[PDB]
Amino acid sequence: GKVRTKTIKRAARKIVENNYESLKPKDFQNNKAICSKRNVAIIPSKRLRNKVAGYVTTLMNRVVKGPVHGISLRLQEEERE
RNA sequence: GGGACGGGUGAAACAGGAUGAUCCCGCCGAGACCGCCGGCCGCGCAGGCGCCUGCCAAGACCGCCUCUGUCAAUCAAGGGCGAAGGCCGGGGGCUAGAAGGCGAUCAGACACCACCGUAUUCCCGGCCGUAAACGGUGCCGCCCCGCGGCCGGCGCGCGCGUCCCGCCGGCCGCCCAGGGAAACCGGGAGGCUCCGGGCUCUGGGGGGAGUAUGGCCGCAAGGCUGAAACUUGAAGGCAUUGACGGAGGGGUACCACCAGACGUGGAGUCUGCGGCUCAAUCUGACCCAACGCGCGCACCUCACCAGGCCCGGACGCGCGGAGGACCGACAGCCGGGCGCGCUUUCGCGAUCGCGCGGGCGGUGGUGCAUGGCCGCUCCCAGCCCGUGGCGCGAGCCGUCUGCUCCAUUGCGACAACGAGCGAGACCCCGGCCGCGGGCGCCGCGGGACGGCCCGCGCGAGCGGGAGGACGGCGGGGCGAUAGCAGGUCUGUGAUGCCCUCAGACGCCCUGGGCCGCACGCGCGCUACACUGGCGGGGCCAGCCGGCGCCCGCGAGGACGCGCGGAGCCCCCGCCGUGGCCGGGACCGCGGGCUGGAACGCCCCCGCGCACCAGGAAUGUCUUGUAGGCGCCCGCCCCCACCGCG
Ligand SMILES: [Mg+2]
Ligand SMILES: [Mg+2]
Ligand SMILES: [Mg+2]
Ligand SMILES: [Mg+2]
Repeated sequence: GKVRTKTIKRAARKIVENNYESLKPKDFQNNKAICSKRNVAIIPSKRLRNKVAGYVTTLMNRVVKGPVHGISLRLQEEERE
């Protein structure tokens, strides 16, 4: 469906800014594998994992198109001048 | 002139029309009225004031080195003005329109809507003297934050615009202090319990009652003034939370609608519900949220009706007792029956008898004394905490008048910040693939996420196309806070208080009843036929699952072993629109099963009821769904038109 509860959004944001290097803007498989990785997160279920991965994909392609509020993605380097 | 309707309403009907209406144009008559400009403009003591032209008197404001010199403020009595309606006497007569009449609507409608229409509405002369006559705020006078608009007059400045800087006067808006019960006022409702500028009027809980009785005024209608007895415990103001609205604005759902489908209410019958009857026909529940529901009533179950055995009276005190407490029996009757009772005489042995206290038990009452479990509100999306802030306070913000979502699901803001429950997540089932194991298909995992493309949208997210087993909440379970005088004391070693307790409401036996039938209605079943009924044959399921041989038309039965699945449908024939071979209620002979016991259930021959698709009224439903077809379990000695599947 389209139910993106608070948990999904908050978690996706949190795991994104700490892993911009290990993710990509449109893949669902590599994002899914990263979320399955234990060093970054612990998803007690499967469907939760898939939903989180999908929201991450949307979030990251939104970023690449342009900056997103609430994400401290190290962009200070481009704007520190 | 022209030729058929016109008027009026939500829709219509009364009045008008070939004697020419409605409609077009032109002329004539009379009487009202003064439009758009028209306003947080203005004038006036208030009531009130809007055509052109002319006349008469008046008024506030500003400007001033004009005059006088306290001449002032407020007021019983008294005087004058005073909307609309109304009255007297005269004029006038077009619009509207009290009264009246008539058509509709309604149960009624003498009212609201339609049409006709008198007084009145207009002018002169004169009475009346009331209005939510309201700023619901008396008049004179002083001080007082800030910003702004409009009107009239005067002055200053310049770059000369009907510019900007001021003064007086008036009409308005917002507002800091302060005030207040608050709404709110702030050009005071401020400067007041820190409670004294001057004058006048009014009020003292609610009704009775602005009534009675007097007086004055008035043609009248009526106005001014104005009690008591008696009665009563609240009546009122401003504000808060809910509920409600024939209020507005946004959303949503086949227990709502649109489009359609299948039905019920029509008959016969099964079952439950009220009424009648009876010895009894035991009782709970009555809109959704009672009525095949409280899991199949010949005995039990079982409570109710007519009759009878037993004590299974625990445990304590007093007395008595083996020189014999209590308990059983042949014959022969009475008795439904039994040593139940009776005419008698044999037994047994303290396991006790009687009285006084005290127990046990009871489908006995109260569900309006309770627990627990369910139902409903709710096929809902809502509910709250800590710190802080606003209010004397009940309370409010957080917890949203924007955009999305099935969803208080989210985005984005905000005297709020930060959390939590519910929702989702979660659990079971199914569909595709892999590994392993394997008497019998069953254990562990992968897979789908609004992920890709295109359009939009800041964003959350919306529409289309793909590829894919499956595409956007696939079917179920769980189920928030708060609550109902909802149901259950007849589910229980769950229970408070009552009532019964040795002719028992305890327990056990024999019968009867819960099923009786002039009547009203609730869930279902069978049919009304040819898109069919009968006869013969062929053939496939799943929750899951037991069979051979021999008798008998069959239903069933005697023996003996472990083995195993249907209706619709399809093919060939008969019948031929006839209440007929559709339908199978009712009744008359007969054969069997369960059981201690048929009133119960199966089979065979004959008889062959209502019924031609069902009035006012009403229910359910979106894919393997409706509908049609059958098959298993539950309760159960026998039996399913019911219920779960
Ligand atoms: Mg008048
Ligand atoms: Mg007054
Ligand atoms: Mg005082
Ligand atoms: Mg009084």
